[PDB]
Order: sequence, then structure tokens, then C-alpha cells
Amino acid sequence: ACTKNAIAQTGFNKDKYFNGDVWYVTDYLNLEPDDVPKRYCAALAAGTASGKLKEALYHYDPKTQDTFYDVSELQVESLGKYTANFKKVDKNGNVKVAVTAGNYYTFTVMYADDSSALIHTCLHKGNKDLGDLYAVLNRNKDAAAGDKVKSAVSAATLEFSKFISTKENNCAYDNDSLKSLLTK
Ligand code: HEM
Repeated sequence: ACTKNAIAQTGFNKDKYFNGDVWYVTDYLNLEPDDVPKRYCAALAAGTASGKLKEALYHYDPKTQDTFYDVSELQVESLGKYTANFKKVDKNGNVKVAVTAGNYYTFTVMYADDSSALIHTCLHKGNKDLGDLYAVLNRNKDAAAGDKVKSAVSAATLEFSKFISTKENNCAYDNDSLKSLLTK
């Protein structure tokens, strides 16, 4: 179960975050033990497509090679805080698992600037019992976390030393699919 009401960034700039471009997860923190593997790759695109607020996600386990994409329309709870009902799709946007009630994630942007961000998500998926996940994002897949975002991790009362890096997994991303998925 999730336990955090994450606080959105004061003065969050939604148009800059949701500009159609790609964010890479460089470091993550799962609050519950063994919720997720200790080696993992993930990225997203975020933008408005034909007036609709969207995200496209990519997950890849670099050991098992398990891979999946998702597309969601985000609904607004408050500035920087969203609820997303997801559909699993192939990289071209063809539906593999349709939107269904009870399959949704919340998504809070705790900190963002033009290059980096800190987000929280609570995933709900059928009768999985998952816990809070925080992720440091960057526009550059290889970027070490700078002081702006590390300070935000501290301000959230978290220890950056506990976050697991994704950088030693040889992650390669299909940015073109992520951007085109925003329309799907
Ligand atoms: C960018 C932030 C992230 C978001 C918004 C997110 C969202 C999601 C969503 C929506 C699903 C279910 C997809 C589906 O079934 O169609 C999922 C599943 C999963 N995610 Fe993430 N994820 C993020 C980052 C990560 C990271 C960094 C990890 C590290 C391991 C991770 C591990 C997983 C795993 C293992 C599953 C499979 C869950 C299961 O079915 O048991 N995710 N995530």
C-alpha cells in the first residue's frame, strides 16, 4: 500500500513539464521491500496531444528483458498532481490491455526545472499490493543528479543515498516511440 501524500512543486510549470519531450528515470526509491527489481530501466514522454494531457511510459527489465509501454490520459487533481488510467500498448500504440477501472497510477511532480525532476507515483493494478515509488528524472539519460534535484529529495525528507541508480544497466531507449505514443 501507498502511504505518502506527495506535495506538488510550488509554482509548478505544467506547460514546460508537459512539452511533448522525453524524461529518463535515472534513480528510484521504492518504499516497500522488493516491490520492484534492483536493476531496472524506465522513461516517459509527457505532453498535451489534441488538447488532452498525456503520458507514455516505457519499462524494461535489463536482466529478464521484460518490456512494456503504456499510454494514459491524465486527469487533474490539483496543480502538479494527477490520476492516470493506463492502457498497455505495443510501441506503435496498439492496445494490448485496455483501460479498466482499478488500473491507474497517481503522479505528483514534487520538483521540476528544464532538465530535471522529482516525481512520486502510487500504482494501482488489480489486486497487486504496491507501494510508493519516487523517481529522479533527467532530460539526459546519462546525467548524474545535480544539487537542485538532490536538494528536492532532501526537502521531501528522503535520503538520496537510498535511491537506486539505473545508469549501470546499459539502458537504450526508443525516444521516437515514446513521443509518438503521446497521440495514441
Ligand atoms: C516514471 C515513473 C513510473 C511510472 C509512472 C510507472 C508506472 C507503472 C505502471 C502504470 C505500471 C503498470 C503497467 C501495465 O500493467 O500496463 C507499472 C508496472 C511496473 N513498474 Fe513502473 N512506473 C514508473 C517507474 C518504474 C521504475 C523506476 C521501476 C523499477 C523497477 C518500475 C517497476 C515496475 C514493475 C516491476 C512493474 C510491473 C508491476 C506488476 O505488474 O507487478 N516502474 N509501472
